Amino acid sequence: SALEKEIGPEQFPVNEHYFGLVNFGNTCYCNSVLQALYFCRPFREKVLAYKSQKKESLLTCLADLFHSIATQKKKVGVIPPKKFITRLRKENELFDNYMQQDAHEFLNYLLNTIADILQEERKQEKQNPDPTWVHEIFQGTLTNETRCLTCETISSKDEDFLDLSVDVEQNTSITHCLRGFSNTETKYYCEECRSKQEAHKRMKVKKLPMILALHLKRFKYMDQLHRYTKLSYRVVFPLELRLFNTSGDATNPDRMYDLVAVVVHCGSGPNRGHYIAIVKSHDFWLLFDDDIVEKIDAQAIEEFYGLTSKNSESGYILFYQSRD
Ligand SMILES: [Zn+2]
Repeated sequence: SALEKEIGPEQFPVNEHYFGLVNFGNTCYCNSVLQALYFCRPFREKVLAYKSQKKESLLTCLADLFHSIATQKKKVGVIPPKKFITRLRKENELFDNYMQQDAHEFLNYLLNTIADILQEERKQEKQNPDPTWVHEIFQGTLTNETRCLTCETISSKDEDFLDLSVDVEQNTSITHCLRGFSNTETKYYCEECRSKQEAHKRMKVKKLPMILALHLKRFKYMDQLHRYTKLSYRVVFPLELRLFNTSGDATNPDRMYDLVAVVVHCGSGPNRGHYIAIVKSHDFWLLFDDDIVEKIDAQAIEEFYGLTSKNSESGYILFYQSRD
């Protein structure tokens, strides 16, 4: 195939398989996220290892699927994920139609589901609570403080996440968006003032995950049109990204990341559109457009930042892997 041809027989990785997924009609929201996840190596490994070990679930289908790919005879090709998509439609009825879906709802549904499938599973080893391997890879923790402006009382409470969603604005960077995330907001009752009071709410990242799934919120409800729009803003993201936690732990203030996958959305609105995935594999990058698989140049990633200027090709979910 021309894919192998373009990587080169020298650069083509040992035991790697590059296989496209068939669109069954608006199922690219699923394909693209599936490819993205397949190229998160910690995740690919845990699910491959799951296949080895049991009652039919979303996870068995994923594991069958990832297994099917990583087992393929040929080096390049195309697989129809029929069983996974059926299982997904049977299991979650908000996807059981031929309308386009939100790739981020899928990702988030998939991780949540695979999470507590494995919870209910180790609740069946203990007693034939203990963080799952989904959590190990993707879980982070944020604290949302609130200060009563009257008495200055801060109330913290943590919450865990498997993905993080940030708001976008025109001509900015991921960095600018994460900073905006920790930014103060202002309807409260504090146990101290014992009245209702006015306050300042903040959100801080307490624990950084080993893989940061970063959802850019490009589908906002525009109060004008009385409809959802796709925001095609130029939002730049780096190939590498140093982030900080608010843990105060002086030995772990930090986490360094490399970009491994981008889910990009192509189009001009959340109903008319197409999803693709940009993934890193060893020294090169691949674009998966459903069945079409092809080598992309890393400089060409910047095509997916979006426009300063209707239809566009924008990064929508970024997957950053730690070097940890
Ligand atoms: Zn107060």
